[PDB]
Amino acid sequence: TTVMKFGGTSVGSGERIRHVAKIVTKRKKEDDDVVVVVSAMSEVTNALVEISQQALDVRDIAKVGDFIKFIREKHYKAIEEAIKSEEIKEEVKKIIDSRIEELEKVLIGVAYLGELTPKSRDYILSFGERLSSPILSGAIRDLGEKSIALEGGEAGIITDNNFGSARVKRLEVKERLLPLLKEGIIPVVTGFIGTTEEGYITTLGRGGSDYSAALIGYGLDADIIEIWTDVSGVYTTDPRLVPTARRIPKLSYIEAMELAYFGAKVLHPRTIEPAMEKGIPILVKNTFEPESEGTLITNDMEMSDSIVKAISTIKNVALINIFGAGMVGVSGTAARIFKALGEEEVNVILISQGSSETNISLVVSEEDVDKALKALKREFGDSFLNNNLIRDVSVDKDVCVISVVGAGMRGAKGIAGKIFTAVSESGANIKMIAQGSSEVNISFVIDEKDLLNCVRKLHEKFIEK
Ligand SMILES: N[C@@H](CC(=O)O)C(=O)O
Repeated sequence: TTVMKFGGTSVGSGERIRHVAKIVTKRKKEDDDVVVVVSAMSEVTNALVEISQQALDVRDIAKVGDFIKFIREKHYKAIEEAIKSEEIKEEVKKIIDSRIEELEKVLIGVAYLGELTPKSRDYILSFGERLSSPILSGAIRDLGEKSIALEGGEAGIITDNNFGSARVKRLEVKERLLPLLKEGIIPVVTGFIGTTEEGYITTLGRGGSDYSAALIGYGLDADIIEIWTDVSGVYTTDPRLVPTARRIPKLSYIEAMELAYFGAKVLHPRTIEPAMEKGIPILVKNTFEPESEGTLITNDMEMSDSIVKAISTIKNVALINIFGAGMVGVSGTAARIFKALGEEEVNVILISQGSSETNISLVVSEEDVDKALKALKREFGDSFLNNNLIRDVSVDKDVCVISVVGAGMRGAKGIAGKIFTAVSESGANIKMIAQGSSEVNISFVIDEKDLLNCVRKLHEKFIEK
């Protein structure tokens, strides 16, 4: 049972949709049980986000109608260029028209009453996948293979009520998909969306189609979950920084998870978790170079003699230093810190706390600084004679995080020392270090201006060897 997922850019145009349809058709020769998961065409979701906001504010029925023609034509052309049989094209066009009719009504709605509930947001956003899936399923039928398009809910992904960033409540993938697969039908499931227990359309957060693939792979006890993207697997680092970056052939579930940082574009660990749990191999493949071997993610670790496997970076960040003697020992300060931050929906990327307990260092994203400062002065006040426990809160802007990653780091005596000497030699100063006890990830913080020289140095010393 192969689960094949395709991103916005993989299905970014009619031509590209047919191309993935071929990829899928070819795989149905090998594995007889294939489920595809598809994302909205590229930039569609972004357009749906923007139009959502621009319907709430500046209510303009005509501006909506213009967007509707844009979405209509992009998809009409997608059908025209992806499917050859006029009979299929007719039937898929009918589905698309039904959807746009709906999308239009809701968008007029949010404009008319000037309200955009998270429920409504989720419904609007979902139209992306609900537009691409019938096209791909049509193309798969055009290539002479049985296929129907399904929604996340219909496929058995039942979620909580947390609109926009919903988590799975329970799975019914087997009940919903096995019957289809029995008739040799290739269901193309809309990634990114789910249904709530009561039936309302839900979204799983941006990049959610990857997660959908993982859950379906999970429910079906799949042999493999194939992520089809626009790069040849996972690279040792971002090629925009180091052009000599190379494809990583094998990756452990844990190594994969540590490469995942909050924001990217990487496969969030949430996606790895189900595969890790059942030991279902993940294969990251390049849609635009389908013969590349890509990246296999498996439990069959082994000890491939190399220590450092990859280098990750995060550039949009800020470093917050929280301090006061007031804070050492059995004080709820730590609990209170992350409470105030939890309230403010402010993500914490790094935490370091040295032996004195007089200090906690955090890295958050640039845009969350004021939100965090305001959250802290809420929980506190910012002298010792006043109740207040925190004495001084410091902010450090224009920084980055670097992570050095590899299972081979575990026993590796001297690796920390070698890493940081290299950092020094590249001209960067090490502002904060965080190495968890798994020893797989050494994360550290430097000025953003030094990011490029540092990665290039680290890459040369530990990857290029
Ligand atoms: N519609 C989804 C596509 C994806 O997850 O790749 C999104 O914009 O996040």
